[PDB]
Amino acid sequence: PQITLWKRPLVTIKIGGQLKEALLDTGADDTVLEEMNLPGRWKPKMIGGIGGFIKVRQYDQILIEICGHKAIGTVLVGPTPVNIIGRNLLTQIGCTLNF
Amino acid sequence: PQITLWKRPLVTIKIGGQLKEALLDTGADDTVLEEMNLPGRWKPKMIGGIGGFIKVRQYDQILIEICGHKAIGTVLVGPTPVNIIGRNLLTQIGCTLNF
Ligand SMILES: CC[C@@H](C)[C@H](NC(=O)OC)C(=O)N[C@@H](Cc1ccccc1)[C@@H](O)C[C@H](Cc1ccccc1)NC(=O)O[C@H]1CO[C@H]2OCC[C@H]21
Repeated sequence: PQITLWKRPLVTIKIGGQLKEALLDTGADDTVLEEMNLPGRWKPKMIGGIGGFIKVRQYDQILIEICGHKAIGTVLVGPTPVNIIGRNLLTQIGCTLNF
Repeated sequence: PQITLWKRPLVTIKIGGQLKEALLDTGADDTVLEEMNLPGRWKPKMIGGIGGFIKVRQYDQILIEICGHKAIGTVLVGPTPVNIIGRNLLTQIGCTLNF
């Protein structure tokens, strides 16, 4: 679809069999989700933002469905204030900015 | 134009007579620019992101040109690592996400 930006671009995602709400964020290199129990192995990682850096759990090759589009890639899990879908997954679903 | 998301979506902007590079960010409510001396009154504000909050100066009704498209709104100035164009100005140039 085409999504305007009057409101936050929030969409439903499905991950690890669970539904969640997440922000499509062209300003994020990576996808970061709030604390949650994801299956599989994970590695500690740090990611930085406008306020500073946080500690996260990096999960690899995780399946996510974003408004009916499937993506398989890296998902970071940690104390983020909002679930954000970053460019690593936005590119897999064919997302572009247009104006 | 159409902007892909393989790399950070950086574009040239013109503000206060100066040219700058900035990130088109659908995950940002507000526009935040790196420290610069803009004339006029301002109000203090705190903005949050991953990692915490930073203190910024809020300027009102500032004109910005974004790839030839003009927009007028609130611009925050402070110690951000990157110049960020947020939804308050992206809506004015008719920007959409498409997939
Ligand atoms: C000016 C921004 C604030 C106004 C705005 N918050 C807001 O609107 O709250 C109401 C805001 O922070 N939004 C971010 C998403 C977000 C996070 C928390 C709460 C709401 C929304 C995102 O859109 C922009 C940042 C910009 C950036 C890029 C590079 C280095 C430092 C900072 N990207 C980012 O943090 O990305 C992370 C995750 O992936 C990694 O790539 C880049 C860095 C890594």
